Amino acid sequence: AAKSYNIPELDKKLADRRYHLSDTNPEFTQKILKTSRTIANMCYQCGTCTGSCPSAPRSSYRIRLFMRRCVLGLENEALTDPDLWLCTTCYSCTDRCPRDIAPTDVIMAMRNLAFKRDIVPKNFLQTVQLIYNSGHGVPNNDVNRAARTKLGLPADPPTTHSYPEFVKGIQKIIDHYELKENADRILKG
Amino acid sequence: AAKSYNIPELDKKLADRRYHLSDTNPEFTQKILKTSRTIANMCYQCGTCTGSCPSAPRSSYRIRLFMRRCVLGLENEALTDPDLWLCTTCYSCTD
Amino acid sequence: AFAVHVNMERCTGCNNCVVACPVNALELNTVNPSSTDKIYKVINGDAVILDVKHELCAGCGICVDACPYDVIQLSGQPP
Amino acid sequence: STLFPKYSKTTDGSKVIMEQRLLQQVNNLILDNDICTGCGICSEVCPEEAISVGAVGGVRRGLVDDAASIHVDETKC
Amino acid sequence: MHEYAFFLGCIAPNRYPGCEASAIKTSEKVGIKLLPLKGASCCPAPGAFGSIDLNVWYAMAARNLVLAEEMKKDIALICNGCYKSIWEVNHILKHNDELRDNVNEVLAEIDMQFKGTIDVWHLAELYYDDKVCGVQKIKDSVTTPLSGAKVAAHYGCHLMKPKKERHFGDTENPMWFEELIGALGAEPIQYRNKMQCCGAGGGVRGYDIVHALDITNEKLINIQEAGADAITELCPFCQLQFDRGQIEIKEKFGDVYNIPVLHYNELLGLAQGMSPQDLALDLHAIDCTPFLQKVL
Amino acid sequence: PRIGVFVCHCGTNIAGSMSIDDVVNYAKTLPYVAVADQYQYMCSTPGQKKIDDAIKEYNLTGVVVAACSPRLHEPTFRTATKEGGLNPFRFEMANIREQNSWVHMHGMWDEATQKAKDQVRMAVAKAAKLEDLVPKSVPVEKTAMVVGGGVAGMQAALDLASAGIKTYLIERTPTIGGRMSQLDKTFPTLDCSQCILTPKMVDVGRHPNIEMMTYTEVEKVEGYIGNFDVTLRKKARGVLTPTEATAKGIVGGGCNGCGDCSAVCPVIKPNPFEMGMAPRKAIYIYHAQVMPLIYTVDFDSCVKCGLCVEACGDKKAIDLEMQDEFITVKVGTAVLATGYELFPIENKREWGYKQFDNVINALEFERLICASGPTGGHLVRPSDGKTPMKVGFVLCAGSRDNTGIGKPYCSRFCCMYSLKHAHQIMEKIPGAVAYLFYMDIRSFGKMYEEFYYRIQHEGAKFIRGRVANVLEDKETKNLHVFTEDTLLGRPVDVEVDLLVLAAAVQPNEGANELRKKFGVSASQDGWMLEAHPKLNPCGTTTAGVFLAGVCQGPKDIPDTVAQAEGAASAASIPIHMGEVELEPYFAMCIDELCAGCGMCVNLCPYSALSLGEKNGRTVMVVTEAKCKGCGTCGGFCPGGAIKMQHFTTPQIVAQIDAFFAG
Amino acid sequence: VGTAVLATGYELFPIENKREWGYKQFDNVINALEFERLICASGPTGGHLVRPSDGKTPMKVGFVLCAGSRDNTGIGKPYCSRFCCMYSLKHAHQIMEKIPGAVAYLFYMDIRSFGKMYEEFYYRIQHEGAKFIRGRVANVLEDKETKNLHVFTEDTLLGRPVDVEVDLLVLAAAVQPNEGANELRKKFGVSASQDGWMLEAHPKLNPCGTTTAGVFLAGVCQGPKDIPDTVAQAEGAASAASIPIHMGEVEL
Amino acid sequence: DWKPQILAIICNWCSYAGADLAGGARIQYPPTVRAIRVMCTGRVDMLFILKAFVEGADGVLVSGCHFGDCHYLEGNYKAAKRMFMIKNLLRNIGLDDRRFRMTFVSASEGAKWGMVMEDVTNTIKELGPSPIKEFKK
Ligand SMILES: Cc1cc2nc3c(=O)[nH]c(=O)nc-3n(C[C@H](O)[C@H](O)[C@H](O)COP(=O)(O)OP(=O)(O)OC[C@H]3O[C@@H](n4cnc5c(N)ncnc54)[C@H](O)[C@@H]3O)c2cc1C
Ligand code: SF4
Ligand code: SF4
Ligand code: SF4
Ligand code: SF4
Ligand code: SF4
Ligand code: SF4
Ligand code: SF4
Ligand code: SF4
Ligand code: SF4
Ligand code: SF4
Ligand code: SF4
Ligand code: SF4
Ligand code: SF4
Ligand code: SF4
Ligand code: FES
Repeated sequence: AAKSYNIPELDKKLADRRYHLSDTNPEFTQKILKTSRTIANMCYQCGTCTGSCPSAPRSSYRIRLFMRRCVLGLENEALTDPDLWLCTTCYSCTDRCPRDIAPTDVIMAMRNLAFKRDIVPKNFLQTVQLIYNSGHGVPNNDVNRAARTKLGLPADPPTTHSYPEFVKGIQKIIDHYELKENADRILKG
Repeated sequence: AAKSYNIPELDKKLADRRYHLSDTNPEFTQKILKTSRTIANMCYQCGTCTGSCPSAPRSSYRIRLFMRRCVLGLENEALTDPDLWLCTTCYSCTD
Repeated sequence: AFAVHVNMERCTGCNNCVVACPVNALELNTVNPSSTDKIYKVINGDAVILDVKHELCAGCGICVDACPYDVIQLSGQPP
Repeated sequence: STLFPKYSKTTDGSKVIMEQRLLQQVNNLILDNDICTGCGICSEVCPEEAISVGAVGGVRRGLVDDAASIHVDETKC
Repeated sequence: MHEYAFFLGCIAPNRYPGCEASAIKTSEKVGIKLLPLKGASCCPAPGAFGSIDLNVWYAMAARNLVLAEEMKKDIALICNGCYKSIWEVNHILKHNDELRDNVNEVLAEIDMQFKGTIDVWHLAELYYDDKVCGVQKIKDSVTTPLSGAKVAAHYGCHLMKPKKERHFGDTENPMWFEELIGALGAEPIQYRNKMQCCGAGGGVRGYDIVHALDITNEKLINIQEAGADAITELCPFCQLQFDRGQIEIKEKFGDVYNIPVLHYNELLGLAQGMSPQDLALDLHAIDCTPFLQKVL
Repeated sequence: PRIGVFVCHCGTNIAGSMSIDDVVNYAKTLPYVAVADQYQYMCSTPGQKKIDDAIKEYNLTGVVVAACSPRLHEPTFRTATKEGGLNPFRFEMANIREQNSWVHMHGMWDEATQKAKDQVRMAVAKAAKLEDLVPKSVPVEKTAMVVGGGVAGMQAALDLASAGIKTYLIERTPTIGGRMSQLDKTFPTLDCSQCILTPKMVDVGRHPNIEMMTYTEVEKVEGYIGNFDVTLRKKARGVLTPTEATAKGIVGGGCNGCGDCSAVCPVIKPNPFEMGMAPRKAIYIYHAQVMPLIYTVDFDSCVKCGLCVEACGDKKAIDLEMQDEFITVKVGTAVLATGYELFPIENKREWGYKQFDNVINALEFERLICASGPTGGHLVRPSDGKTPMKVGFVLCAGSRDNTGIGKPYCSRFCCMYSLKHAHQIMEKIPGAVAYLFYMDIRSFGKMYEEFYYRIQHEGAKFIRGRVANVLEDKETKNLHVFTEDTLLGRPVDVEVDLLVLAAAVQPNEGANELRKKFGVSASQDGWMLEAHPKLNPCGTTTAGVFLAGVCQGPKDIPDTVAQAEGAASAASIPIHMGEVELEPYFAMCIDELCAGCGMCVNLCPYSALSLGEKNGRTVMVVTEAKCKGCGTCGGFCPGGAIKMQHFTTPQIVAQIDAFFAG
Repeated sequence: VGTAVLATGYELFPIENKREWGYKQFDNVINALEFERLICASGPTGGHLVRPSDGKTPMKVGFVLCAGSRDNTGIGKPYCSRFCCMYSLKHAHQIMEKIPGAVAYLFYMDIRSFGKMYEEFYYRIQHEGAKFIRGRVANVLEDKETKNLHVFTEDTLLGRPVDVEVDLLVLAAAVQPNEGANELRKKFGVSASQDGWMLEAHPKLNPCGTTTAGVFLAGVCQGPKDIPDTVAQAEGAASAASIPIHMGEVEL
Repeated sequence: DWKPQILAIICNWCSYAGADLAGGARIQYPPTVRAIRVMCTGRVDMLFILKAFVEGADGVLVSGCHFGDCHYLEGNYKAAKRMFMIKNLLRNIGLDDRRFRMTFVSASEGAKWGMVMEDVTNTIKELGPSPIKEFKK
């Protein structure tokens, strides 16, 4: 932690673990507050959220730690953490927080910022592709069409699987935010 | 963390991270107190020791965490930690 | 002053809950009828209980014992 | 609040058991619904006006299940 | 006969069509009329799509809402995740003006406006309400007792939580869904940590399948210990997790449970006399045949 | 009239926002103004000397001071005006600091100067029309009332009585003592609570200057600082004290506390003193150390079987037909000491308080651990009666909580009493371990930190994490406590045999009704409000009423007793003098303008107005003692027949006219 | 005189003995009464908080809570001074409202806001944006040129060491009995507590009177307290001292 | 050439305390309102308001305690009824009734007092000079 040596393994081993005031990103905090629509700066680290999380007992995921990073503005610590995608959004933390914070909403805002900086698992991008193509995250297939027919339902549900003219409107909605143009670019690699 | 699966990589990945009262070794704590000749059970986790350590800013070594493990009796957590040998015994924490 | 509930889904309009109720039978079958109000009347094929505010029933069970395909549940506990 | 005056009213088979828990002292007013006859000589007599009378005919004929001949407010008893 | 637009998201029509078929039939048997939604799509699934972009989540949920707005009807749902998306975006855009404005100028590119005129209901919520079909009406409609079956309920998380954002009451130990299973004649049993997440929410099902399956396996262990013969659920996500994930648990771990997973609408159909073939119970990974032997 | 205008600088607090020279020159050119002048600190002795010299030299009729707020410095400048040969009430202030300077500091100077000139003009216009008032002095009845028989009420009553004032001690329950009588031991010294309090209970019971009225409530209060006509409801106790028995004619006596009545009573009900854990008959005492040992009858649960009277025999202490008697008592001052109750923690469903057997709260734990409680002092599990070996303490249970269910404040003593209970279990059950799930240990008082050190030394485990939820094991009835060890950085699952919730405290039941009877307001927190939060924590805004104890906010027994003696001193101040001066803001009816319509009579909350006969004409009559100076009647009366003494219509209208003068 | 009331108050514990916080040796390290005089509008400055080293306005201010308190090493005091968490919150609010854009860092170890409206005050300070770092300060280093102060501790909740560089460091020092208080209480015959404050007759039920009759305690001289508690204690002592004077007799 | 003339009549026990608290907390607001300070708002007669408006108040503000928080148990209910009736009279004599309002400011709401000051100033500035001053002639 003396300085930068430019030997990557030694830089990884002797990374400065010490928090400085140069590490705080108030812009990151303000973006999180705006997007999450929650009073996240009011956490006093009681640990109820982590005590209620179902992901915590089997991983290194700590929602209280993510709340602390949000409060201190530790962008590039929160966003690059691979345990940002282990939240099931079960809302137990939000159900129990004594300060009326929505830590899962803070997690959602963090995930949006991570996507905007191009950190995102591939299942999310594949779901974007599927919804762009057919409007359905879990689309129909031939075997289910046969099963529906044997039941007595129409071979396709009344959705955009049977009314393909609304797919164009869905595609314009997605294209307005450029979600497809980012998902395909990130997938290409 | 549901139970033991006997697939070593999955056991490593889903190790139970949750402290139970079965994890405490009071015999370990008493041996530590006897050998160290110090009142270690009286720590209230102020963080001054870690704030003064010269090994902490460049590693995962946390003397306060080791004190907490001693208090809670977490034998096999304290002893097997490879950051048990990064203390230079500079005595700043004790100071 | 109890509460009776009629399962409209399996009521056939048999009218044996109307004929057998001893509060319905007060008007035409009593000397100097006292009260002429009626718990049930079969409107549109199912038994309707006019006794909305649960003032006239007496938990007799003549109507529960009468319906051929059990469809009248009698509640003996305060509504 | 406070919990230990635990007032319970359980229908154990054919006996309606009305209870008041403490740590070690209980109180069990037990009504045997096979012997009750639907008279009110238990409601007229109640000094504390808790016992009320229910669907006597239905219960005594077997056509009522969710009630006994009499209801006792075990919080007032 | 109350009439509702039937949203019908992705998993029920495309993986478990018996769920939607029984939904329509049983809802019609009780006093409810479920009308098809014209060109509805994926409710932008709250985890896998809300994690990516909240603004497009809002826009797609609002489009789904304005379809039924033009229909002039109240949405009825059968999925907790779809409930989250549809109901919560409806609630947020009924009160937040700048978000209304943003969504409206996004939707104006497809000649379509959100005004906030309808309400969103879960089908089990309707079955429980007293104005609409109540528990007593469900008991009346039941024609096959389904007696002598131990059935474990999974509430899910997105229907009831957070309780500061919903209106279903206590989240620590609700019993309302246990009353609907008791109406059918099956005895609902209680298991340890019954309010635990199934593990499939938030996209974890896709991102880390082993993590999600461990969360599911904790539940399956508790349910087997209680002694359940089936798991009722009110969510096609949770049904997919409890159904596929039993197979993936059998292969990735060495755990065998063979516990059938059924939607409450499928159990209601079984109670009201629908056939297993008409419910398409052959489309589940886990065979329902032991449960059918018990309740038939 | 001749008015002097004195403009304070407040040491640049005002001169740094306006032009004091310009304000002074404008005051000089104003009409009626004899002298206008300025000084750096008009509230200081040279400032009062300046006022007095100006009065003497210029023969001033009235004084206007352009300075800070009247609510801060009316008494100072009224006394300065008196010393100088004027009436105190020929004085008027112009608030040009807290309403001109501090709010128009930045970038706007001539605007603040114009505002100051306007305020000075309005003040001069009012003061040119003020005239002489003399404050009303009213006699003070030499008795006092203390509502509440807890430690704070008993201390206040003993203090007043030993100062010599006759005192009434009203307690709703059949015994004095309060919560401290329920406590088993006390932090931070570990003394037995009853042992330390019984001496003081005996003093209260024996004091000749204390009229101890237990099992009695306050129906209604009317009056003021002078005489409070307090009506008391003497609830039907059902049993006669020896004095009352002799008065009624029974020579053999009344109740001697033998216990035969409760030995034969067949009714069995929960004991509220033991928080419901223990049985008590229909005729009962809370505990064996109650101060009036007189054996109340619980008429809501008595069946009038008459066995108790046969057991009592010739003592004839039991009167089963007794009814609520009403008494009216005149008192000079009143002290409110209503205490507190535990917040209903069953609303927090994640901690299964009512739904799991082995989850209790801290007063039930204190009764279970006391040697006089339902158990023989042995802590046992409610579920099966077995001795616990692991006990958890959930601190902050319902406190510092902004979700709308719990309380947003700290209850002050719950960290300390949880430490006491951990010590008690670790010393009474050998090998038992105490786990405290805490979030800011708050040991702030004298010897509290040392107590905390000693508890940690004896070996309580301190886990810094607020409990998330509690699950009950289906078979052993053990409780699985789930939280995170925030310092360790891992989730935890501690399985305990007994869980104790350190619940928040809230104002007692009926306390809001009583404080509305007495005219006291409430705080943001919901506790009774004090006159000034810093420098007057005992008195209230309504004169003659004082606060003592937890009723004003949670506190330990030391702080409660200090507050109680402070309140007793404040209540003794006017009784010892015997006079008290009221503020001469009363309504005065001008009879040869009153038309006798009687419509104003119903506009007085204090019933100070009535219709009476004067010179044949029916006119309105003001009870000047009962009037409080609000002005509702005088703002109503269409004919202008009601005059408000320092805020008369001509004065207020002169202020309006001066504002619009240009 | 008939009775006597002792109200000697308190002084700040000498915090220059704790050498790791360079109180006397670094210019820009002050204590809480010096900060209160610097922030008052009637003080040496025009109410403008400026750095002692160069007279420039600070933009980052650190508050070292527990400075010399809850300390069993023999240098500091083993007790809590009661009001230092509250006054540090007040000072953080004052700097954040008086200097636009200034940030307050509180290095704390158990925030103790126990009194009436204290928790709400704590909530409001956090809302206005004071940073609360749960870690007792380990040591303080002074930058040789800018005279800025490098505060070293661990963020115990975050789990990492920290190095916060502030322009001004304020020590919330412990309080101790005033100078000469022991001499005066020996003149009057009053004993001392374990803590060193004057002792009361009964710690629970008589916090004003002493064992020597006719002498009563009031204020911080009996133990640290806020102005509300001090005034309640003072009026209690006045009442106790009036009890024998009003009677005029007293029995020995 | 024109500056609004707004007159406030604030009770002593909550609105004067709130204004004082705003001043103490250093909450800035424009210097357009001048206050009178009566004991309760029950003291405020209708003729005070009408006299202000006929002398030429571009606006009038009456500030008092919240309902249930009057120092004198119920003196602001009387004021509220009186001001409702005053709103009706000004509307029917054809003067703009939004020149008058009654706000309930507690003793601790210095921020709300500042916001009330700002909003009253803004509303009167939008409304413009009162018509009485030219209708008199
Ligand atoms: C579990 C627990 C443990 C505690 N342990 C300690 C400890 O170890 N040490 C310590 O110092 N403090 C302790 N405390 C705090 C202590 O109990 C209080 O400081 C103290 O009891 C305050 O007494 P009080 O007289 O103000 O109120 P209370 O003791 O509640 O007395 C109020 C009295 O007024 C009566 N009353 C109420 N309303 C009316 C009415 N309308 N009319 C007439 N009478 C009325 C009540 O019946 C009661 O008798 C503990 C508190 C709890 C909850
Ligand atoms: S529960 Fe709320 S207050 Fe507690 S650590 Fe989590 S976010 Fe912070
Ligand atoms: S919402 Fe996410 S962080 Fe909160 S408890 Fe559920 S999994 Fe944990
Ligand atoms: S051991 Fe470390 S954390 Fe514990 S009290 Fe000492 S300095 Fe603080
Ligand atoms: S002795 Fe030195 S290196 Fe070892 S823990 Fe203490 S400060 Fe760190
Ligand atoms: S129970 Fe008897 S009285 Fe009541 S409705 Fe039936 S038949 Fe009529
Ligand atoms: S007897 Fe039964 S089936 Fe016939 S009308 Fe009555 S309820 Fe219906
Ligand atoms: S009704 Fe009452 S009195 Fe009659 S038999 Fe039953 S219990 Fe006895
Ligand atoms: S009278 Fe008021 S304005 Fe003048 S110096 Fe004193 S406090 Fe300041
Ligand atoms: S028997 Fe009579 S004297 Fe004895 S305790 Fe009972 S009431 Fe009192
Ligand atoms: S009359 Fe009977 S019930 Fe009442 S107290 Fe006496 S013995 Fe008990
Ligand atoms: S005193 Fe302690 S336990 Fe009680 S509310 Fe305050 S911090 Fe929590
Ligand atoms: S004072 Fe006025 S209101 Fe009162 S009676 Fe006389 S005329 Fe009527
Ligand atoms: S001013 Fe009038 S209404 Fe108010 S208290 Fe006095 S007499 Fe009553
Ligand atoms: S009051 Fe706060 S800062 Fe002062 S010694 Fe106690 S805990 Fe430390
Ligand atoms: S005291 Fe302010 S409105 Fe009455």
